[PDB]
Amino acid sequence: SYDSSSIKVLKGLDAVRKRPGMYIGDTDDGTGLHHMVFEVVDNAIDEALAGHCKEIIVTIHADNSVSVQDDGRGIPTGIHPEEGVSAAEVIMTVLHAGGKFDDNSYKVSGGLHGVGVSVVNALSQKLELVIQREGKIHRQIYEHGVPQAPLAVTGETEKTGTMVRFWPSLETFTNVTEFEYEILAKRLRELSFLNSGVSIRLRDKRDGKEDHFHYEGGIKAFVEYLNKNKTPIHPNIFYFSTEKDGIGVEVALQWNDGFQENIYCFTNNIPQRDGGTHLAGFRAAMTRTLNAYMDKEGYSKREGLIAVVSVKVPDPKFSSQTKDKLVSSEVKSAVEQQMNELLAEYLLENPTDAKIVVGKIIDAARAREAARRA
Amino acid sequence: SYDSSSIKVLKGLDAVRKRPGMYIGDTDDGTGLHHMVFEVVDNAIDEALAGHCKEIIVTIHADNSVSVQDDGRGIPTGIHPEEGVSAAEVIMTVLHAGGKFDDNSYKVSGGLHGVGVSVVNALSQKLELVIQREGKIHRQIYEHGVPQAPLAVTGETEKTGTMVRFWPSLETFTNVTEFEYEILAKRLRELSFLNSGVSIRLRDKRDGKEDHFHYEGGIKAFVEYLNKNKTPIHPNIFYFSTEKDGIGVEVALQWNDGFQENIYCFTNNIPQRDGGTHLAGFRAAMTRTLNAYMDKEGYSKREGLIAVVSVKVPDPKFSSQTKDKLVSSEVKSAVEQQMNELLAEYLLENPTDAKIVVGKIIDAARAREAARRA
Ligand SMILES: Nc1ncnc2c1ncn2[C@@H]1O[C@H](COP(=O)(O)OP(=O)(O)O)[C@@H](O)[C@H]1O
Ligand SMILES: Nc1ncnc2c1ncn2[C@@H]1O[C@H](COP(=O)(O)OP(=O)(O)O)[C@@H](O)[C@H]1O
Ligand code: BEF
Ligand code: BEF
Ligand SMILES: [Mg+2]
Ligand SMILES: [Mg+2]
Repeated sequence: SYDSSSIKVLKGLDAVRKRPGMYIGDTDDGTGLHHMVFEVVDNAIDEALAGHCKEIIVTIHADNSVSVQDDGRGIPTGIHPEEGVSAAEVIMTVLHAGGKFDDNSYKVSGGLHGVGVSVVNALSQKLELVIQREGKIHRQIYEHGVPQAPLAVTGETEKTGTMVRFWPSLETFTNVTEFEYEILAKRLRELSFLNSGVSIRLRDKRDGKEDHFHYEGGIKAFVEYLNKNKTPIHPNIFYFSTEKDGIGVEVALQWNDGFQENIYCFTNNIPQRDGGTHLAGFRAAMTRTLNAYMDKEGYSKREGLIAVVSVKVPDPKFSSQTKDKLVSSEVKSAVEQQMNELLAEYLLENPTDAKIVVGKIIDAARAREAARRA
Repeated sequence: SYDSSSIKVLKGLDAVRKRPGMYIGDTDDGTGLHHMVFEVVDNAIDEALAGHCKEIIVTIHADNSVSVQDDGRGIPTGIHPEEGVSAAEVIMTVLHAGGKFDDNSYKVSGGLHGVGVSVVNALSQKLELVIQREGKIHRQIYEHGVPQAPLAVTGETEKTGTMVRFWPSLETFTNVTEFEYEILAKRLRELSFLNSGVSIRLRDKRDGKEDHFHYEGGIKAFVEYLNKNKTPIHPNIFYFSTEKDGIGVEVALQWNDGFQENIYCFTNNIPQRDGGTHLAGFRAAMTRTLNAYMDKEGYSKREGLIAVVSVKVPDPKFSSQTKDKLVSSEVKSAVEQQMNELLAEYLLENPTDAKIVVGKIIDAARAREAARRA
């Protein structure tokens, strides 16, 4: 009734179809459905991080599919030894297969699990792959993760690029089956701030609607754009970009007169909705740097803050498969030391801003303490 | 400089060692280190869910290892066809391999990915496996996930059981390398409330300290125990257990005079720190049932609530690999319909409690509205 016959092994992409939650996320509320695009976008953005991709075009087609065109190096096409098929297919049909397991192809990348586009192939009733590399145009087609034919040359070109178009399987995603412009747009807008000098085009063929994102101001202008609708209470955005002890740290921030706290963290451009070591360094330096400034300015002894903290780390570790929280320990200490040094400078060189920020922080403690009215 | 040679495939458990974050979680803060135990405990608890395990003993050894003994059916020992080795080894060395992919061995289980104890084997410098099944005692030993010898009979017994002891690899976990009594204890305490009639023993061989958890009152008494230190403002805990349309729903709750909101959700006994469809049904029924009761009692038109919502579902879907959030859509609607029917009854049959709970909820809106003092 329960023995060795009871124990089944899932091969290839079957485990992804069997358990999409593990790999793509919520298959019902639209978040996994949109994450199918992002997985593909992130692989492009990774070509960009490495200096090989300056244009990305994401297209929402009229048949419910979505495509992502990059002018990167193109997924490798030659025969994989060991696996005995094109390298391109190995990456589409094998889990834990890729070139971000070391640092030889992307010094730094979002990807690291060797799975993402594998997942997309598996949860897609159809996938189309068009590779421009080594002078040749190569192409292949899959259905529910199955190659209907080996990868084949179908022309000649000088261009370099990868194009992936997928039609999600409805045998997996439910309720939210249609792609939403604004969800894709918000993430690509943010990508353009994180990737200066890369053109990111968003096309919707359902209604002719279009976007071209290519802001220049980097995460500085990201901050401005986030304070676009609240009122910044001080004119000088704190900003820096450093790269020390193998870690890239880049921070921008600026306070408005509202009451929210919005600190957007990123590791190799992937968002951490739940923070992690980089957030924690950010807060420890904020609090230490601030309190010294008060002590010095003779004061005795969060709200309105918008900030972007973006780090570049060679081999990050997350807490989970969603990359929602960064754990690489050495990153707390890197953001800490850097903020402490430069925020401290910032306050000296901008004493007018300083006093205003601290004046807001004081004002808020005064408000709550004026509910000693019991 | 970047071609087919650039694309590496990780085989067996190497991908777990390479990316533990994906599979075990934070390797630095102790949470993944403790999750190594829980993975093993959950597999035992699963034997219990199926009616085959009435005792679990978890032992913290003096050499930094931990063991988990169950009187379940024992992991299968016979040769696996296809894989050509004992079924036991397949489960220890293969990803996406197990018997919770269908419903033939566990109608309902925490496990579903076919990975957990595989992960533990991989992140353990040593593992020991002792299986009591089919009259024979079987045993095997691994090192960094590698079987030092096939699985072997080493005695005869009538007993049935599985014993796993592991010594975490320090080449993976950092900072927090030592097991903490209280973390294991808190989860096993809770397990005993969720699993009535199962004895769960916790042993620490570092200091002779011991616990035996075997509460009888089920999730009802779980609630009492959570209100043990705050003041319950009403004597009758709302409770029910139903199983309808293939879904088990069990809820207990009770309000105290504090201001926190603590609603503990579970699916096949796994915690959802971030809620999901079961939480959402719980809140929608709470609010609908409450508002009808006010309307009826002539009132015009969260805080202090402690509740446990535990569901039993055959094939759950989570949003992520951590099982932190449940997405199985049909579960919103099941908890909704059941709460609505029975909470409504509860308020009728206990009008004294009713008025008190609603009186607290009114009191809180009165307090905040008395900060119209601007
Ligand atoms: N647009 C692209 N251009 C070049 N290489 C790509 C592209 N997309 C995917 N790849 C290759 O495929 C590999 C595996 O892809 P994926 O499964 O998404 O996982 P990962 O990015 O986790 O390694 C990548 O590491 C990269 O080497
Ligand atoms: N204590 C146990 N008793 C009986 N069977 C077990 C035990 N632990 C593990 N197993 C078997 O091993 C399988 C795979 O284990 P695991 O890798 O933890 O994944 P899962 O529980 O996700 O299937 C289980 O599904 C179950 O069939
Ligand atoms: F994109 Be990989 F799976 F990190
Ligand atoms: F325990 Be299994 F990996 F869900
Ligand atoms: Mg990727
Ligand atoms: Mg398991």
